[PDB]
Amino acid sequence: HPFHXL
Amino acid sequence: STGSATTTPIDSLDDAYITPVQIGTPAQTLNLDFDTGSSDLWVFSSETTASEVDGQTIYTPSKSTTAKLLSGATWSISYGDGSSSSGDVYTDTVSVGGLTVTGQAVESAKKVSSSFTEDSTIDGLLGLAFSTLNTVSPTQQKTFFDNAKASLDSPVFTADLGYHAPGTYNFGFIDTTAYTGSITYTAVSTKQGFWEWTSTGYAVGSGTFKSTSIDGIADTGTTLLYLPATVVSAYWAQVSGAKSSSSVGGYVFPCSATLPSFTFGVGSARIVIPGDYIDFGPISTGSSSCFGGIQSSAGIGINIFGDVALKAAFVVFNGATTPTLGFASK
Repeated sequence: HPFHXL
Repeated sequence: STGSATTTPIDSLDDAYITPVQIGTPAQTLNLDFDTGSSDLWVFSSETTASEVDGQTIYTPSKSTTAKLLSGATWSISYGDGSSSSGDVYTDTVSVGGLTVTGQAVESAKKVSSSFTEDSTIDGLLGLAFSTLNTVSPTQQKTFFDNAKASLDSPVFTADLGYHAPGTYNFGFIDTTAYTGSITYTAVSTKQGFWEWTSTGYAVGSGTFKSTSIDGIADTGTTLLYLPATVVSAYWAQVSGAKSSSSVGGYVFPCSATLPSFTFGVGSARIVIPGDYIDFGPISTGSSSCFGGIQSSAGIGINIFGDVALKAAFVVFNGATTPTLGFASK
């Protein structure tokens, strides 16, 4: 459940 | 003035890390995702649409005696996730680990994406990139680190993320206790407003190190390691069964396989990510295909050193006018 914050 | 707060993974995959922060008077404790790749302090709130909050702790500005509307002030943010959040804005006293900052901009969500609603452990974000990125209009705000900097002993925070384990964010000092050997500092370009730096090459497992410049960002707010197609291809070439899937949208490998380590170059230094950090487990429950933690940058246009890379190092973000980025072994 990855995250890539701009 | 210093501050140390424990950061804790929100899942056994370490998809993200949450740190308790204290907002308002008296204090409301929210768990926020410290994001060195954005610039906005945003929180779920009393104004957030009730069909968009699912077990998250909200900030109620009306119970803070320090809280004040920034009239006319407004925010909208959009991530590489595709994640979205927006609303209005307050000033208030914010404390991280006992480091207190007054009149911090606290951007209260009226609106939040699916992705955020679904994530019950995250109460909002604390952005730790450069203030140029901050979203609030028409008057642009500063970040908590920028607000603290002058107060701090040293204008610096370190990142010490744990693998399957808590770690620490420190503000104002370098715990020489927490790393091994020497810190290697490297030049930061602020020009896009990222902790943007240039890595000196890579090795796959016990292979030869390739000297190649890899430009990308230190981002504690991204889970994975995102590297050019060339480098990522070299890595998986070493794992029997690994392939890029259209379906699942990136490299997967048979869960029974053995991940080689990944080495990245910081100056003449080297940081090895253990192959175990590169395992993101079964793409689906039950599945024997497993998700890799090194993926191609090709479709984002920036290379990201995300939690998979940072968790293997002790990282200093020197925020000193000539900002630098330090790496140590831990």
